[PDB]
Amino acid sequence: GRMHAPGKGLSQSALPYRRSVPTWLKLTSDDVKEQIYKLAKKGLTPSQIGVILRDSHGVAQVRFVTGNKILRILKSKGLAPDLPEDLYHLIKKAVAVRKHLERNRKDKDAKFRLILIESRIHRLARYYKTKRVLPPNWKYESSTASALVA
Amino acid sequence: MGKCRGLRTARKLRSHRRDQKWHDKQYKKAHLGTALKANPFGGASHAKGIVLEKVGVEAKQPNSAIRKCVRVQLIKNGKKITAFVPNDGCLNFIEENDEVLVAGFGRKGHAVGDIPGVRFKVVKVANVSLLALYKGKKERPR
Amino acid sequence: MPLAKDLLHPSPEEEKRKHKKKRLVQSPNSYFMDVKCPGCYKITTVFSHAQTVVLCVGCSTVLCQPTGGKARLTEGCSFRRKQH
Amino acid sequence: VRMNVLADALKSINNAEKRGKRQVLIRPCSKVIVRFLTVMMKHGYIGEFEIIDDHRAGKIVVNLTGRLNKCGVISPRFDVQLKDLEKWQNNLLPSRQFGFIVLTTSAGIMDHEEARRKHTGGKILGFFF
RNA sequence: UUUUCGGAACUGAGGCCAUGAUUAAGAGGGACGGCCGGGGGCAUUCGUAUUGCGCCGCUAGAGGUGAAAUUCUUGGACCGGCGCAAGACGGACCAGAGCGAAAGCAUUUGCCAAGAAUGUUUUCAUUAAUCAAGAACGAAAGUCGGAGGUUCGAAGACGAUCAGAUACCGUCGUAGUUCCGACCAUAAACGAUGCCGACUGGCGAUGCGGCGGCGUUAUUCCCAUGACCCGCCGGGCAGCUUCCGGGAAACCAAAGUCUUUGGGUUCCGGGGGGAGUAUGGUUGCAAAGCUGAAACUUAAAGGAAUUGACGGAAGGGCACCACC
RNA sequence: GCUGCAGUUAAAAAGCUCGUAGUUGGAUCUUGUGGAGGGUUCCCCGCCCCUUGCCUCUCGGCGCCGGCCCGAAGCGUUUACUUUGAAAAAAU
Repeated sequence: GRMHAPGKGLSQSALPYRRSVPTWLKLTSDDVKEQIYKLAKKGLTPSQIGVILRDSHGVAQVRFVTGNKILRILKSKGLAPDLPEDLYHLIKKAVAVRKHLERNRKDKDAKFRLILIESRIHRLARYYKTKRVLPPNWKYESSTASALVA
Repeated sequence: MGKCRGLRTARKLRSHRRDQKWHDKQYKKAHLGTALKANPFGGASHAKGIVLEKVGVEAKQPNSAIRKCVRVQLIKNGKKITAFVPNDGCLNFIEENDEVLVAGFGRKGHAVGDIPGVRFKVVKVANVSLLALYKGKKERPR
Repeated sequence: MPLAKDLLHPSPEEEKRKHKKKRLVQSPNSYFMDVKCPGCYKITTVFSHAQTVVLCVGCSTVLCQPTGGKARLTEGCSFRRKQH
Repeated sequence: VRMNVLADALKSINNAEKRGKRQVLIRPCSKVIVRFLTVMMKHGYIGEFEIIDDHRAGKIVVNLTGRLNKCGVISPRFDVQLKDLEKWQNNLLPSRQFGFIVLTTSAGIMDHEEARRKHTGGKILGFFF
């Protein structure tokens, strides 16, 4: 279930058994790489990149036509972002909450919701820092939020 | 159940049980020792004292009788207890301002029967038992 | 249950009408389709639940309107599986 | 969650047997569950079973008879030392004439009657009768 | 003197490695799409009523109760008509419906940020569950400082009722009720039912999303779409049904899967009183909150259910020892 | 009350949520054949690639006819667990 909501749901994607499908695909491994690199230039990030490939081209997943994935492809260039998009999107969000709180100070509901998203940063960070994908000196703060968002 | 059953949860079990044992009624008298301190006995089976004065106690309802007790102060703690006299007419075999030997009732701190406030009885009046006085195996030495 | 259940082998398509992860072997129920709308003669391939506008490079350049479900088509033309 | 896979499996087969079902569906498959059910089949408490394959964790389907009565899990997994064995074997079995507490040893997974003949203790898993 | 051997360190380029990446959870996180809701904050619109005031008209009583009275009244009340002001408040629509972590939340429109469910052949690759310490929110009443003050109203003053009546009832009325800024942490804060996970009957509805369809209807004949009809898949509030099983019973598809006793984990209980008292600590401006004994006393206290009796309870029926 | 208790109404779930320690934590990385001991396949040597993983060797024995073969020497990433030894005063 959800980590700070009561709900219990399902919407999880389900892949097929066969992974060599649909067997007519235009383009092959090398071609897919240059197709990806173009997209990352334009400001797209690995989740967006795979969508824009899957929807309008014969690719189902880049996992099923190469031995890599979207992130590893970007990493081989050195064109991968400096911190996970996951971590970024939490930090990106929490600044807007803090803005609304400065503009309106009687919004106790907002004050509550910030505590949830705040704690969710720290938990996520405690995955990364043990896996050495961040500096072990790095810590989340009000100040670091300001600098990383702008 | 409703409790942890890990293989490394020895501490959380052995500290919990050591705490919830204090709520037990029996344990809480035994281990605080306030029982002993409050008792007119030191925790000895008997005790010895000197008679102060005869009294009579009127029994709790529905029974009506006069139960012919004594009141005695003790040697070994200098404090006073109201003590039953058993059998019939053994009030007469007790004479004031002599020593006696007391003993608990047989219900360990709680009044027995229809008589209230009396948790003690009497066994010897002058090294001669109430049994032997009553039966006639011995006689009061005057 | 009637206690006559067969779980070794699936039901003809009453197995294939349940939620997609309660099937004996999981599968998506989404599919692709090879579309060629009038005036831009090229075999475009599009996902059924596209989520986004799909373009063509000819005179036509609009093909979908995003929907939560299957996206609406701007002109009702072309459906393929295709293949698998 | 599902912190004990074996514990969730057996409760299904317990519930199912009571109703009288002779086909069930158990998930997720694990190799540990396979060798468990192998021992339970040899003695003859259950019949042949089919492992459906996915690319996730599998699912299993079983053919069973009314012969089974109760298979349990023991959590956490205690050690046994072949004199502790007898103390166990009293508690989990209704009789001295039947029932098999199961366990795992360095000589593999087996029943207790067999483990005593290998002369090796190990970690206990469950039981049945 | 010199190599060799041996030991060690550091530097380049090249052969040889199926030359190296487990799967992607009916675990979680994150992106994306279309929606949804009395969810929250700020701003703004509106309605009627109530009280008071101004103006106009009509004349003798008006309020109120079981019955009365206090009280109001020819400068005319009450009532009718017309206009004005203030503060409060969103009826009927509004339901075994929705949203919210809980406390809670219903006039319009705009703005600000937020969230669930569903859809997904996208992304990450175990990032989880429950939780000492510690933290956020937390009705009503109350306290402090300002603003405001209709309505209702503890306190208080009267009028009745009653032997008495410091009460029920009637009239008047302060604190408060309202808002702004600080505190206070408690409730039958009740589903008197921890949270997370798995398995095990039936049926019909209802709210939200998605999917399919012979049918009708609304507009340009349409398509796009809405309304209704029929069925399916998720997750949500509930109901009905019974020899699943449980329970002391009442009852409960969970309070089930339990002497055939062991899925994960926190909090908490040990006869009734003495007592949430004594005492010290800690928190608070105050009011008080949290933590929290013992001496001594007693053989019952309590739960569910059944039979009686009783009722200034309800429904039938009867008598000149009851009435008319 | 670990084995082995209870928490709707009998005594009893913090108002509610967050959260560090603690506790607990998904799947995933090997099976068949002759001889020997026991059945009619199945549980000390070996074989398909592996089989107590290797070498490197050199010093002190065993061999066979200078030359060659195989025991002892480093060890298989670490623990728990389990099994065997050593080691333990008497009295009880």
